[PDB]
Amino acid sequence: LLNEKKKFIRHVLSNAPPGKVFDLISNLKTIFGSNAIIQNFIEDIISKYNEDNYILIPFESDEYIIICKESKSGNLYLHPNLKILANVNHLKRKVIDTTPHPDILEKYRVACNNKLKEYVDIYYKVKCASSVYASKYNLFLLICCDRYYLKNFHASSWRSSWNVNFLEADQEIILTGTIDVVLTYFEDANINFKTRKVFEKRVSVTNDIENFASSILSVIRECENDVLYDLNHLIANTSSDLIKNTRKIIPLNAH
Amino acid sequence: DSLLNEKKKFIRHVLSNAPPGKVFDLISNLKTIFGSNAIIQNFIEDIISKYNEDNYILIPFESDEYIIICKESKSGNLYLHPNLKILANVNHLKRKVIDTTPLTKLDHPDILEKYRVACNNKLKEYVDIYYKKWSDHQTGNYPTVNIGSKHGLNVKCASSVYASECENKYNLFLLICCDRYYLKNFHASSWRSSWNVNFLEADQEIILTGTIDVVLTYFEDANINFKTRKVFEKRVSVTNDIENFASSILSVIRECENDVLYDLNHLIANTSSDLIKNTRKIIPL
Ligand SMILES: [Br-]
Ligand SMILES: [Br-]
Ligand SMILES: [Br-]
Ligand SMILES: [Br-]
Ligand SMILES: [Br-]
Ligand SMILES: [Br-]
Ligand SMILES: [Br-]
Ligand SMILES: [Br-]
Ligand SMILES: [Br-]
Ligand SMILES: [Br-]
Ligand SMILES: [Br-]
Ligand SMILES: [Br-]
Ligand SMILES: [Br-]
Ligand SMILES: [Br-]
Ligand SMILES: [Br-]
Ligand SMILES: [Br-]
Ligand SMILES: [Br-]
Ligand SMILES: [Br-]
Ligand SMILES: [Br-]
Ligand SMILES: [Br-]
Ligand SMILES: [Br-]
Ligand SMILES: [Br-]
Ligand SMILES: [Br-]
Ligand SMILES: [Br-]
Ligand SMILES: [Br-]
Repeated sequence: LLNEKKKFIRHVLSNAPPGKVFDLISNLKTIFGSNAIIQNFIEDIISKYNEDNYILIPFESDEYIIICKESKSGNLYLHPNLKILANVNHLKRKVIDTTPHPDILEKYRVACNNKLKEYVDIYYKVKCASSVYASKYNLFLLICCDRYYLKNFHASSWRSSWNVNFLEADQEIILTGTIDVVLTYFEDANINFKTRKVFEKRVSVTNDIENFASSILSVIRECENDVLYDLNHLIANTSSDLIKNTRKIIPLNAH
Repeated sequence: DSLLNEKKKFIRHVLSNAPPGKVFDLISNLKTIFGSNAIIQNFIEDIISKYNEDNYILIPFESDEYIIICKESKSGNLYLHPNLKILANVNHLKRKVIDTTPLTKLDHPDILEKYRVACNNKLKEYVDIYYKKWSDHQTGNYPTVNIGSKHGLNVKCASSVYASECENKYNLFLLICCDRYYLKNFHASSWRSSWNVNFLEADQEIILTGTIDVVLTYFEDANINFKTRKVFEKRVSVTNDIENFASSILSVIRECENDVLYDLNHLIANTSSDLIKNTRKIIPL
């Protein structure tokens, strides 16, 4: 019976629109606070969702932690610009503690980071994070942006994830990307959808560190204007079907 | 206790935010979890009855009749059907009639009832003349045969007029309802058109206030809750002739419903660039 309480908590999270998810969980623990069996079930479920979806967790003023597979370290999460691993609570979405590998990779990682921030800063400027992660050996660039119409009403989530792995170390590179976008209508929060665009582009670079970053950042800017074009024709298409189905509601014969 | 109030806050929040088409499923899941608790069974019943009243829900009555649930029909804990002269006891979770208490009929109706009867007849005629019938919900230029079981619409329509008397001032509430179903039981839309006039017999001018609510609730196989509303407030010239009074009110309703048709037929999709961030993806010209 206590087992049946678990399956429906999942269903509660399944279809709910994104802007509303935070609220419900907050109360779900308070609802089931004495049941440690479903409390551990909840801690498990939220960490996955939060990791699956690149949740932004704010730290101090003007920083963000990105919760995902790629930043996970043990059960903590890496912020590469600072040299810090963070312990977080997934339910509340806040940081609760902080405790701080080729030498050359780091400065390729950095240069991508700095031109990444410059790009987001001019054109994205609402929650907006950008970070570059480095790891048989590739670099990961990431822009996250959550827009709200007002207060807590979700307008969009933009997740743009880019990985490049090097055999040809200095002359030609492979850059793969995924842009995941979630949008909810202000007119109706039950009208919402997710779309995903994949890219696999080859880029020319030199032994120059920053041209390596600038060339990659030139590709992202263009791939992102591309997805955007697709999206604005998907919105208008949907909006237009909404109008068409709404006019079918009029019960009068149509003159 | 503290939890009882937090369980309520949660039940309220989920039923508040749920689109109409998920409410029933949502309630059922709430009962399995909290079903032994008669306080929250009753809390849920209260919340749903008010919800039902807020949405001019239709409950089928006998063959081909409907009770309409809303403030204006409320009588005690019952609901009036003004033409049959029946108070209906309803189950709000089940959306069914569970008892009826007939009113004693009057050999002679007083004058208010004569206004109500006249407004009732013109309201029904109006729907008859101007609302789509079966061949008009057809997806064709012309009325043809509907092909296959699944293909087609089920449409449920109801209208009613209610009368009350507040300190010798009269009041009439006129109401039209249509609900469209895809397949047979997927609720697609509601149309709710509601009209009040508060007036004296001697008045030659009345104020007719109205509200027209259009809600799309099925869209690309999802339950949604896309609402459009237009409110109206019209001065109408009338006389002591009761039937002409009904015709004048009905002429304004005819025009206001035409005005919404025009509005809906001139909505377009916004093609601004900031669409993702744009509060208005649907706009008029
Ligand atoms: Br939202
Ligand atoms: Br950042
Ligand atoms: Br954006
Ligand atoms: Br909404
Ligand atoms: Br209709
Ligand atoms: Br409450
Ligand atoms: Br309970
Ligand atoms: Br019955
Ligand atoms: Br009556
Ligand atoms: Br009636
Ligand atoms: Br029941
Ligand atoms: Br009866
Ligand atoms: Br009577
Ligand atoms: Br008449
Ligand atoms: Br009826
Ligand atoms: Br009718
Ligand atoms: Br549809
Ligand atoms: Br759905
Ligand atoms: Br309004
Ligand atoms: Br008006
Ligand atoms: Br108007
Ligand atoms: Br007169
Ligand atoms: Br008369
Ligand atoms: Br008019
Ligand atoms: Br028109």
